[PDB]
Amino acid sequence: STVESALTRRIMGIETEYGLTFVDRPDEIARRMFRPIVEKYSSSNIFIPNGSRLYLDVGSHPEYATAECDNLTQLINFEKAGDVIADRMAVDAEESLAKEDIAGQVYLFKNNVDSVGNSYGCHENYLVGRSMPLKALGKRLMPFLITRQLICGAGRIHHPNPLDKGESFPLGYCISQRSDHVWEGVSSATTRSRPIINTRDEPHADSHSYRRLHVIVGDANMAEPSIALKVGSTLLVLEMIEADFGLPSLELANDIASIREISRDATGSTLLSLKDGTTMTALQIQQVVFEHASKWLEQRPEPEFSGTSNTEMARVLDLWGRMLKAIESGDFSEVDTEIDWVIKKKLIDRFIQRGNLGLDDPKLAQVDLTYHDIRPGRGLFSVLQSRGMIKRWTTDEAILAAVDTAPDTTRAHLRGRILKAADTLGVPVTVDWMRHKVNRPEPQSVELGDPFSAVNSEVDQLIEYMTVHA
Amino acid sequence: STVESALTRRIMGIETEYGLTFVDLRPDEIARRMFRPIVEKYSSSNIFIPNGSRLYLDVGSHPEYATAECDNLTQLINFEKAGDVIADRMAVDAEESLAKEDIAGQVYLFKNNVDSVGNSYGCHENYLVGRSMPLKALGKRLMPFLITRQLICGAGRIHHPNPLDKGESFPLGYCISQRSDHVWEGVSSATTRSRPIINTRDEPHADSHSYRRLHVIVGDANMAEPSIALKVGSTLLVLEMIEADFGLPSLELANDIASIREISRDATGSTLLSLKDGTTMTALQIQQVVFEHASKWLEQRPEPEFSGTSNTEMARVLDLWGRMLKAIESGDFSEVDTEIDWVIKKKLIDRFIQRGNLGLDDPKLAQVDLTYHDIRPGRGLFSVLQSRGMIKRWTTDEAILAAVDTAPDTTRAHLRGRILKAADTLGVPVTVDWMRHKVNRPEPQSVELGDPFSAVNSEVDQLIEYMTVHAE
Ligand SMILES: Nc1ncnc2c1ncn2[C@@H]1O[C@H](COP(=O)(O)OP(=O)(O)O)[C@@H](O)[C@H]1O
Ligand SMILES: Nc1ncnc2c1ncn2[C@@H]1O[C@H](COP(=O)(O)OP(=O)(O)O)[C@@H](O)[C@H]1O
Ligand SMILES: [Mg+2]
Ligand SMILES: [Mg+2]
Repeated sequence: STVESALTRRIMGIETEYGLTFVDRPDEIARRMFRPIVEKYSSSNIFIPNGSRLYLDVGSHPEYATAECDNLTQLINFEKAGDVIADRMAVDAEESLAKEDIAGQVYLFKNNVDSVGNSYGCHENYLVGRSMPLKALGKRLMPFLITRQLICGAGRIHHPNPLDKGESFPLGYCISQRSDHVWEGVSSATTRSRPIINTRDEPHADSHSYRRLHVIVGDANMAEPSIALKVGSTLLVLEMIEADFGLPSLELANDIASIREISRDATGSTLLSLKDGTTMTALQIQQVVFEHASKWLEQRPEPEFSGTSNTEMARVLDLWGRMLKAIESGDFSEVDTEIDWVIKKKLIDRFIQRGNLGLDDPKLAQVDLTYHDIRPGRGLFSVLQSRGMIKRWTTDEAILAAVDTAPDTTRAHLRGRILKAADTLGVPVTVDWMRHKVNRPEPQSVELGDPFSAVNSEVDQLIEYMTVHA
Repeated sequence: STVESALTRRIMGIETEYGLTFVDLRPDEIARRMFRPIVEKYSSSNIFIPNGSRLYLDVGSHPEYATAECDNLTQLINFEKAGDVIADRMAVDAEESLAKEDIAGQVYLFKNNVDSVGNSYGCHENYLVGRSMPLKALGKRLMPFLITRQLICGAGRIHHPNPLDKGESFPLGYCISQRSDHVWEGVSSATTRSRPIINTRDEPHADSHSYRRLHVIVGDANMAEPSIALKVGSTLLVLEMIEADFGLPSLELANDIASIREISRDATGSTLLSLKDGTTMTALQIQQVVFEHASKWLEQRPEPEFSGTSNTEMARVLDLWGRMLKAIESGDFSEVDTEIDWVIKKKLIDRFIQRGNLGLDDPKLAQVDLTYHDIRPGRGLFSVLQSRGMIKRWTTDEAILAAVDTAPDTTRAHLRGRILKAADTLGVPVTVDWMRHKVNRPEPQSVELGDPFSAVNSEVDQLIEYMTVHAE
């Protein structure tokens, strides 16, 4: 018939298994043999049975990304589980070193800046519906975000850099760790530019229904009530926008014009220029959003399934209100076990008082840093919390459970089921946020496009398939 | 306004970077040691390397090397042989890693299909075919050829009956094929683990509408380069004749696996096969008829415009195919005895038998049967013989050596290779797969390569530029 139909140029490939024997367990032979290539070429994105991901690359900061959460307290549990998991890695490294002659300490800091000026992110991801308009973000969300540091910042001691060009801020305590770096990123017209809000990321969801909103402006927080207020306040703001609840447009003429200045002023009197031509203080912006959020709660429909409860939002708003009254009155005694920058500042002030120290005293720098050391009993946050000087949002029991067990209300529940079977059956599997694949014998794939669903019959078939060939 | 629009249940997640420091080695060495246990336990076992290939490394399993996508016969040989080099290097480095520890000994990696304990190891072939042809109709017309192909390309083994089995149907004897018994066992079981000889239903790793993937399990792992060429080359000509509807007769078998184990034991090729149409042919006769048509096909075969396997190479394939069939018919193998694994191996085995007045079950011969497949240069029998001029070459050491570090330049593997080379030179992470390539930082960038034939892509150039610009 048709001779031109034969594919004379065709794609082809061979897969060959090799018999591996060692002549004097053997499992130790295979492991040492695979080691060089595994460490060099394996993917750096590592998914673990609690549904979370670790990003580990020998030239990069280690990063922990929580599993998908549908509830505020649950999110807190899983973020704290990350600190436990990362700390355990450090502890095990110290021991393997100690087994060798070499001894010393491994430190992991959860903060946003290092002695050399390097930046470290703590990023938020929020699912929103295609319902919410592009425009609203700049108008409504953004002004809240620029000032949110007043309520949730982790604090840092700022030293002027003599080689810095174009601007100088004096030696001083800032409520925010991130603000100067955020300013640089936004100001940059080069590859160095970092946008504060990004709606265009791969949604890790069905693209039609769902957008993923990625926010870079927040500090890494230690105290559980500070994480709760940071994420909690933001959740309420998103709901009000989604509900068209009447949050006024606060839109700023230039988003970063005041961001560094707000950081230096704990009275919140910093003045921002609205695109209106009008001006408001950072505190006034927060008081506006707070008052509207307080009215939202009165009409907030209770979620029928999972979600964050009205009772829990009332705890969020209670702390929110108390913090604004403290910034306004200048009296922090009601908030000073809950808010990172305040807790830290209170300790720094005791040291200054007692030792008559200056703000650049190495002793203070040690407080500012070791507050962020995640090692239980060594780190300053751990000591404070153990003595009752930092209040709890959640419990140790819940954090411990989240270390090995995935969220049971979301897609992560399914990823967790797959990984646990893989561990027990001994079968290799490859997962990501959406795509889940068994590599052998035949490559069975499943795509989980709905991040809200903890039920899929395809996943049940996949797990039985694995069980069949174990 | 609309209160029910608020998502009071929404999805959320946090990503946190930690600062890492050590107070008294290189911080690189500190991170490496810290990450190791989690990397080893939880990292993906599919590992993509710069030459475009993929290693499957999992402490539970047999190490497997899958070649990069190839579009030419000789190129495919180069990349299969590169795999043995790469696997051997892993073994050699493990020997010197174990030496540091008090453990001494030799690492052996065998490229064969069976071990002394009864495990099976596969050498599987993947072929892109035209999506025009219905999946099952292709198998039917491919199968007669595939079942009998072991005659021309088998690697050989000594079969040892299990005396404890009273239901053992086969005696002590030399088989031309390694895989036949295990393939027979996998097809016939009611058990859900039964696996087919041909599978079309695999993910194409190509445009779903344009191309279909053929996955074939019946072949032996081969050492001799002309054995690989014949196995794959003959199969390419058969696929071509089918796609061109050249008139290759339908030889469909009554039962696919009925004769598979029996053919393996008979080097005269006289094993009988029952056809659907009610006639019967010997294994040697099916091969003769397929070969006769392939020979006419070559006369009409249009020279590929770009790359592919040329008509000159296919003529080499047919030269060998014809000589093998003549040897099988006459019983005189003197012309093919440097080119075909089972023939090469049997010549060796027969020599020892004669020198020693040995029986076929002598451990010495079992050692030969095994060590022919040892891939270590100078230690393995195959490598010793190839040095002597006792085994003919289809390709060169230089092409194989280049294939170790550099991907095929004619297919999508070229692009995956460039990306992974840039990641190595820039010291930055990237996650790649057959189709997908992504970086997470500073901002996530992803590219999908759906076309396995294309070696040129703008998104790839830019991805590599993005990696370069943002690299430390
Ligand atoms: N489009 C294609 N057509 C034919 N073979 C392919 C194609 N893409 C990749 N291959 C080959 O298939 C083998 C990989 O097997 P596959 O099942 O696709 O992935 P994995 O085996 O890693 O799960 C490799 O040898 C590769 O060269
Ligand atoms: N549908 C979703 N909505 C919101 N957040 C999600 C969703 N899916 C995953 N995430 C979160 O995104 C974070 C990881 O994303 P990442 O792999 O960094 O993607 P990218 O590199 O594209 O930003 C995790 O915290 C995870 O829980
Ligand atoms: Mg495979
Ligand atoms: Mg990320």
